[PDB]
Amino acid sequence: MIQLMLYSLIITTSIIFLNMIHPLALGLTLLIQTIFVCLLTGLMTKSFWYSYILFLIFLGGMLVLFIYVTSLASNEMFNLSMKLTLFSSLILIFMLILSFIMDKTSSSLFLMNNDMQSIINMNSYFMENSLSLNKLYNFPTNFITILLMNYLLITLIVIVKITKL
Amino acid sequence: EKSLHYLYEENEKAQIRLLEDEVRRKMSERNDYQAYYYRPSVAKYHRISKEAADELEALRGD
Amino acid sequence: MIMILYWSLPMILFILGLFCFVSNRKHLLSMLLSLEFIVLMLFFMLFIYLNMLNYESYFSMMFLTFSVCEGALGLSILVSMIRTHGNDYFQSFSI
Amino acid sequence: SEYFGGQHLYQKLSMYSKTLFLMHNNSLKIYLLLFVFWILILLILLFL
Amino acid sequence: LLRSKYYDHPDGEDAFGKIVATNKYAVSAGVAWSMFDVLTLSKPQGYLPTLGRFAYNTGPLMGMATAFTLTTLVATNARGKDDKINYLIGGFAAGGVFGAWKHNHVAGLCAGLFLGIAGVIKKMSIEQGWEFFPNTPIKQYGGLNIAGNDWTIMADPPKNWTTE
Amino acid sequence: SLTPFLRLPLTDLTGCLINHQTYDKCGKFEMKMMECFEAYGLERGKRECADLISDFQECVGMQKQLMRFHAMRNERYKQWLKGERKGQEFFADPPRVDAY
Amino acid sequence: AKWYPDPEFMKQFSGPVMYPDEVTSLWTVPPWNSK
Amino acid sequence: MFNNSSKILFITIMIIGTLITVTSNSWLGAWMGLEINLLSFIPLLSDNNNLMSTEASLKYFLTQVLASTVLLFSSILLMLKNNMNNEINESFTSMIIMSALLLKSGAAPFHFWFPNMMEGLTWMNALMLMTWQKIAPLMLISYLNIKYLLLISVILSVIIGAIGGLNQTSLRKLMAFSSINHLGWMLSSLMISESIWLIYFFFYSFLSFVLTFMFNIFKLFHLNQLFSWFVNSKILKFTLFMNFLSLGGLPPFLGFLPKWLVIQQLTLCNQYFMLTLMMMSTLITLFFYLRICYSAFMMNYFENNWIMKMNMNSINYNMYMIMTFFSIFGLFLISLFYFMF
Amino acid sequence: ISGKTMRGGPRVPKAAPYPYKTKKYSVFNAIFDKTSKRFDENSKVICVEGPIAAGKSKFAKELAEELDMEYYPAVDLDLIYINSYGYDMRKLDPQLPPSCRSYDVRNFCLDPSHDLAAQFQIRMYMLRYSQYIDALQHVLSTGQGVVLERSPYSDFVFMEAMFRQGYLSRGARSVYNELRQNTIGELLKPHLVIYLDLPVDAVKKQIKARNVDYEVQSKVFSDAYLSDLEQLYKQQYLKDISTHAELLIYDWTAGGETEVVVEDIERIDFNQFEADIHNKKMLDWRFPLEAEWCEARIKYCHEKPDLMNYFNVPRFDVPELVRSADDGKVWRDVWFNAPGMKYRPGYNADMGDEGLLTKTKIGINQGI
Ligand SMILES: Nc1nc2c(ncn2[C@H]2C[C@H](O)[C@@H](COP(=O)(O)OP(=O)(O)OP(=O)(O)O)O2)c(=O)[nH]1
Repeated sequence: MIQLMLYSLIITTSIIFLNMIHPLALGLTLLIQTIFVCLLTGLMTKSFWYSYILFLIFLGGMLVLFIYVTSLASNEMFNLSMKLTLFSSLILIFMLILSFIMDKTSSSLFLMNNDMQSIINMNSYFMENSLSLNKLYNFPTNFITILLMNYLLITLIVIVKITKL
Repeated sequence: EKSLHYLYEENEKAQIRLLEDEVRRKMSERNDYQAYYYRPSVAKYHRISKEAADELEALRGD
Repeated sequence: MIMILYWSLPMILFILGLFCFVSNRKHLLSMLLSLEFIVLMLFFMLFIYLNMLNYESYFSMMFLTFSVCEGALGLSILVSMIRTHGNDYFQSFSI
Repeated sequence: SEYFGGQHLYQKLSMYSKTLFLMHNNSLKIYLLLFVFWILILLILLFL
Repeated sequence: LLRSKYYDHPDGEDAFGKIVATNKYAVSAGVAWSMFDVLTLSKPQGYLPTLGRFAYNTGPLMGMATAFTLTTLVATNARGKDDKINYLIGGFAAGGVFGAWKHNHVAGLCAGLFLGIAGVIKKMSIEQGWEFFPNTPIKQYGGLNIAGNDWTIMADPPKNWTTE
Repeated sequence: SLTPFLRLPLTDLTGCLINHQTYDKCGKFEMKMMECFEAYGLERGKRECADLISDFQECVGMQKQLMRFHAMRNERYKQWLKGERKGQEFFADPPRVDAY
Repeated sequence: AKWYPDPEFMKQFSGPVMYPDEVTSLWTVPPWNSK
Repeated sequence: MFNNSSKILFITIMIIGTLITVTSNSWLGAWMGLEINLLSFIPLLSDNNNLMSTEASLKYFLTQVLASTVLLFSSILLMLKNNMNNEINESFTSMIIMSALLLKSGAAPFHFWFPNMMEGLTWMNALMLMTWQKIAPLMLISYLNIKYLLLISVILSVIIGAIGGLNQTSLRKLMAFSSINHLGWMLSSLMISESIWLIYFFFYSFLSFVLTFMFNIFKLFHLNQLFSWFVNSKILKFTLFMNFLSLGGLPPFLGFLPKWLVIQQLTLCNQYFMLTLMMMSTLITLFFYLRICYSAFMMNYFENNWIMKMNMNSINYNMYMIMTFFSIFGLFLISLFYFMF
Repeated sequence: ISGKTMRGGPRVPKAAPYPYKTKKYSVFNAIFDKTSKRFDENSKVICVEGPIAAGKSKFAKELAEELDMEYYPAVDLDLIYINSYGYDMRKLDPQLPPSCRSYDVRNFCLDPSHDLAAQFQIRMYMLRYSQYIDALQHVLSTGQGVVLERSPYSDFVFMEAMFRQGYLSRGARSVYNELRQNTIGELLKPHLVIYLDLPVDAVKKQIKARNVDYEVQSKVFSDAYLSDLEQLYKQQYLKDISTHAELLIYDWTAGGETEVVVEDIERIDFNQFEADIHNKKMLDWRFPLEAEWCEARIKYCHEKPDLMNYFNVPRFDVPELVRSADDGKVWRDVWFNAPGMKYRPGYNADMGDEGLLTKTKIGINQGI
C-alpha cells in the first residue's frame, strides 16, 4: 500500500518537475524526489543501508551544489500557482483511491525483504547489512573500491583544473 | 616447362584456396573449432568468486 | 505481463526525464537537474535489477560514485562559463 | 552529357552539401531530441 | 493484412498486399525523412504546418509507391510475360508521378530512368535468386591464437567439466 | 556473460563484480550454464546449451512463476466479476505467518 | 607553366563555407589562430 | 597539448578507462570504464586561451552523458529480461544499446554533435577525439548481432559524411566529416570480421596521426591557410601532401591496403550492394581531399611575401617524417604482414 | 628593482642560469627544473620607447649596466638580409625580380612610396615579435630582466604614421591589423615603459645632428610624420599600455640624466599590484601556481614555432603584398641557391663546415 503511495508521490513530483521552469524550484523537486526514491528502494531491500548511502551521497552531499548554483542563478522568487497545486492534489487523491480499489498483492514487488525470505535461510540470521557489503572488502573486488577512492581524488584534480580556480 | 610448372603451382594454390574457403565457411557455420569464428567465454571469474565464497564460510565466526 | 506491472514506471519516468533533458523550452540548469532526475530513476531500476540477486547490492554505491562525479563535472563545466560568458548564460535556450 | 554527367553531378552534390549545412546550424537539443525520439519508437515496439 | 510482404505471392496474384507492403515502406521512409526534416531545415511552428509538412513529405512517396505498384500490375496482367521491362515501366511511372510533385517535367523522367534501373536490378535479383543484403556466411570473431591471447594474472580454478 | 575483446590484466577486477556465485537461491544453476559456455564457447553455447540457459533465467528472472501467479489471481477476479465466486469465500484459507 | 593560381582562384576558398547561400554569406571567418 | 604533467596524467587515466571499457565481461563494467574515460576526457578539450573549447566540452558532456545513461538503462533492461549479458534472439533492447553506442561513436543519424564540436578545438584534442575516443564505443558494437541498424548506419555514414564535407572550408570540420565516412567503413567491416576492423582502424589511426600532425605543427585551420603556407622547397610541399591521396584510398600509397582488405572480405562475405554504395560515396571524400591538394599539386603559387622562414617543431616533425614515408611507401611491407589471415 | 649603487655590488642569481639557447624545455624538463626559484625584484621587462631621434640605445645600455639586466638592441632588417654565415643578400638584387628585391630602411628613407614598404613594416613586426619572445626566454629561464629599445606593442604607431602620410593603402592597414589581432594576444605585456619625451623640432635637430646619410636628404621626416608619430604614441600606445605597464614620462629635450630616472624607478613599489588578484596592472605576470609558471615558460621556450606560425594569415586581395608565382619561383632559385642558405644553418659544407657525416644536431628555435 505505502509502496503505491510512494509510486503516486513520485508520479506527482515528476509531472510537476516537468511542468515547472524555475531552477531552484526544480532543485526543490529533486530534493523531495530523492526522499521518496530512497524509501521506495528501501521497500525492496533486506535493510536500509543503501537508501542511507544514496541519501548522504545524493541529497545531503551532491544536490547542495545544485541548490547553491540554482539559488545564485535566479534573483526572483517562486510564482506559486494554486491551479498546479490543485491539479497535483487531484491527481494524488485519484491515484490513492486507485490504489485503494486495486489489489495490493498482485501490485507488490517480487523482490524479497529480510522477512519475506525463508525461515530456514541460514544467511539471513547472521548480521544486518553484512553479506551484501562483504564483496566491497574481499578478494578480488577490493580493487574496484580502491580505484573508486583514487577516482574521487582524480575527480577533484579534474575539477580544480576545469574551474581554473 | 617453366610455364607448365608455374601453371601447376597456381592450380594447386587455387585448389587449396577453394578448400580453405570451404573449411572456413563450415567453421563459421557451426562455430566448432577454436581458432577462427569462436568466442571464448570463460567462467574463471565465476569459479574464483565461488572459491572465495567457499573460503569466507570458514572465516565466519567469532 | 511482467514488464507492464513490474518496473514499468522507471521506464516511463526515464523517458519523461529524457524529454525534459532535450526539450527546447528549458535551459541548461534544467537539463542538469533533469539529468540527475534520470540518475535517480537509473538508481531505482538498477536496484530493482540488483535485488533479484541476493548479495550483489554493493554495486549501488559504484554507480552512485560515477554519476555523482558526472554531476559535479557538469556543474563545474557550467559554472566555468561565468567568468567568460557572464551570469546570463544560465537562461540560454539553445546551444 | 554534362547533364547526366560530371557538371550536373557536381551541381547536385553542391546543392546537397548546401542543404545539409542547414541541418548543422541548429542547437544540440534538436539532435538530442531526435535521439530521444529514436529511443521512444524503440521502446514503443518493446511494449508491442 | 498489415504484415503482408511484396513477394509472398507471385506477380499479378494479389494487388492489396503489394499496395500495403510498398505503401508501408513509403510511409516508413517518409516518416524517417520528415522527422529529420521539420527539426533541422525549414522548421515550422504550430500543429497545423508540422502535420502539413509531414503529409507533404510522406503522401507523395505513398503516391509514387502505389503508382509504381499499379502500373507494374497493369504491365504484368496486360500480357503473359513476367519480365524486367514491366519493372522498367513501373519505375518510369513512379518517376513521372514524382515529377508532378516536383512540378518539373525534366525531374519526372530523370527520376524514371533511375527508378527503372532500380526496378530491373531488383527483378534480376528476384529472377536469379540472390539477395541485396544477405547474412554473412563468414564472420571472423577473432584472429588466430585466440585461446593463447589470455593475458590474465588470476590463476584459473580447476574446471567442473571434462571431455571424457 | 560477455566475452571481452582483449584479455588484459584490467579485466581481473571487473569480471567478478556481478555474479550469482556468492550465496544465492540458484547460483549452482548458473555454474551449470557457465561451464557449458566454457565447453561450446559463447556462440555454440547459444544453440547447443539452450536447456540450461532457460532454467537459470527461470530461476532468477522469475518469469513463468510470476506469470502463473498473475494467471491465478486474474482468473479469481474474473470469476468474482462474472458472479461465480462472491461473499466471504472470495479468498481461501490463508497460510500461517511462519509457513514460508 | 603559363597559368598559375591567381588571387581570383583563392578568392573562392576565403569564405566561411565553400558554397555560400543567402544564410552563410553574412557569416564571418573564424580567427586564424583558432582562438 | 603537453603544457602540464596533469594532462599526461589525464591521458594515462583515459587510456586506463578505455582499456577497462574494452575488456569488461559485463555490460555494467563497460559503463564504469566509459565514465572513467569521460572524466579524463573532460579536462582535455578544455583550455583558457580558446573560448570555444569550454562550450565544446559542454557539448561533449551532454552528448556523452545522454548516450551513457541510455546505454546503462538498456543494459539494465536487457539484464531484467534475460539475466545473462548475452541474448539468444536479438530484440529491441539490443537496438537501444546499439543506438546509445552510435551516439557515442558518431554515426550519421547521431553525428551532428561531431563537426559542430570540432569547429572550435585544437589539432591534438581532435587527434584524441577521432582516434582514441572511437575505441570505447566501437569495441562494444562488435558484441551485438543485429544487421539492419549497422546497415542503416553504414549507408548513412558514407553518404552524409562525404556530401557534408564539401561545403566546409575549415580543416577541422572537414576532417571530422572525413572521419565520419571512415567510421562507416569500420562498421561495415564489423559485420564481417573483428580483425579486418582492427586493420582498418589501426591504419586509419596511423593516417590520422600523420595527417593531423601537418596541421598541428604548422597551425593550419583553413583551406586558404594552406595556400599561404610557406615551404622552402615546393617539391617538399608536393610530397607532404601525398598523405591526402594516401588516406583517400589510392593504389600506390598506403591507405589503399585497409580499404582493399575490406573490399576483399566483403565480397567473400557475399555483400556487394553495400560495398558499391560505399565506394560510389567515397569519391566525394577524395574530392574534398583533392580540394586540399590544390595548394600543393601545382608547382608555383601567388604566395604572400612577408614570411620567408619555415618555423617548425623538432621532435614532432622528426616523428612526422617517419610516418609520412610509410604513408606513401608502406605498400612494400605487405610481404612482411601476416595479420590479414 | 634595485640599482647597483644602493646595493653596493652586482646582483646574485637565486639559481643556476638555464641554457635556454642549447637545451629545450618540455614538460619532462619542467618536472625537474622549476622556474619560479630564480625570480627576484630585477626580473622585470622594461621597454624604453620614444621618438626616432631620441637617445635610446645609449640610455638602454646604461640602464642595463646600471640595473644589472641584459640590453636587447633595436631590430633592423640586416637580420634577414645577412645570414648566419655573414653573406649579404643585398648582392642578389640584380638576380632577383624588381618586385621581390631587397628593401631595408635605407630604401624606405629614399623611396617611401614603393610597394614593398607595406611588406617592410610587417617584416619589422616580424622582427619585434621574434625579439620579445627571445626577451621572454631570457626572463623565464634565467631570471634576469630584459630591457628593449623597441617593442611589438608600439609598432602599430609607425604603421598608422606611414598610413597618414599616404605610404600605405587601406588594405595594408587591414592586413597589419589582422596580423596584430592574430598575434598580439600571445605575448606578455611589459612591466615598465619609459617614454623619452621630445618635441617635434628637437627630433629634427637630433636627426640633422646625427648626419646619417639616408636620414638627411629624405622627405620622410617632415613636420607631419614626426608630429603624427609623437601624437600617436601619447594618445594610443601609451594609453593602451598604461593599463598594464607603469608609464614614466621623461623630458628628454636636454641631454638627460640617468641617476634621477633610476631613483624614480626605485621608489616604485612592485608588490602593491599583487594584492588585488583581478587588478589590471601586471595581470599577465600574475601566475599563482608553479605549474602556470612552467606553462608560461613552455609557451615561449618550446612553443615559439607556434607563435611564429601564427603569422600565416591568407589575404590575397592586396596587389602589393602578393608575390607572383614566376617571381616567387626565380626568388626561390636565387635565394635558396645562395652560398649562405643552400641548406639549413650549421649544415652548409660550401661555407666551411666539417664533420657533416656524423652530425645530427638540429638546434633549438632555428629558422630553416
Ligand atoms: N617604416 C619604419 N621605419 C622605422 C620603424 N622603426 C624605426 N624606423 C626608422 C625611422 C627612423 O629613420 C629610425 C628610427 O630610429 P631608432 O628608433 O632606431 O632610434 P635611433 O637609432 O635614431 O636612436 P637611439 O638608438 O634610440 O639612440 O628607423 C618601423 O617600424 N617602420
